[PDB]
Amino acid sequence: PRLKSLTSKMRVPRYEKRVALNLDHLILYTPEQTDLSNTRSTRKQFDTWFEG
Amino acid sequence: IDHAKPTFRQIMAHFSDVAEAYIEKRNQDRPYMPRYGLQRNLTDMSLARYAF
RNA sequence: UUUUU
RNA sequence: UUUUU
Repeated sequence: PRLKSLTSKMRVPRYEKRVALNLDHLILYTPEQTDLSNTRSTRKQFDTWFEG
Repeated sequence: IDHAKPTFRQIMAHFSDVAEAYIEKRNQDRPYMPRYGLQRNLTDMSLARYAF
């Protein structure tokens, strides 16, 4: 006996009724936390400084 | 200029969002600010959006 | 979010 | 409504 975390009967928004929006294939998405923030800048900027 | 019945602003009031997205892009690359605030001393680099 | 000499 | 170089 085993199972998964995410579910489908959960209370979730619905454009229309049958649709479930937060598609439950997102099991694999956990990049670095700080890497996503705004407090750190972007890779492009980091490049253009390094080139200028 | 001599060939519009109301003024020049009253015709160019259309072209709003095009240059808006323009400055969004080319500011996202680099720290652009326009002229009109630099004479009037804006402070925030973010608020280039409406220094028209 | 900025503002720490 | 106009008047912002």
